[PDB]
Amino acid sequence: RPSRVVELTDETFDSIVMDPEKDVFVLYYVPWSRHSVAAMRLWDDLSMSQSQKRNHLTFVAARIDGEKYPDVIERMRVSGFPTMRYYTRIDKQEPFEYSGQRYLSLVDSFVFQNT
Repeated sequence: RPSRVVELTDETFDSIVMDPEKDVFVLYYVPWSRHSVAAMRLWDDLSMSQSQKRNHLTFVAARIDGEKYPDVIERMRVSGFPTMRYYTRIDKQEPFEYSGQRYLSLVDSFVFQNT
């Protein structure tokens, strides 16, 4: 699909997610799960939707493979997959957790409400 999602690693995670000029919505996934696959597609679509909205220069959709980077899953206190947390410009230490249904319109509305 079209995507502008950034694939993180343990080396690049803080530089992208904790950037104070960006509002960064992170998907933590494991690739062998169908639910995480679904969430990956949603994240591609979220990246494209946000690229056409007013916050396109500050919003970043990013993802990290928790099987490949269990260090990050431990450091960020993620306890299952998929997990979606929004690390806004000012709120890097108490990100907003998305627990709603996994459809683009609802995730776009959570972005707008929490930015």
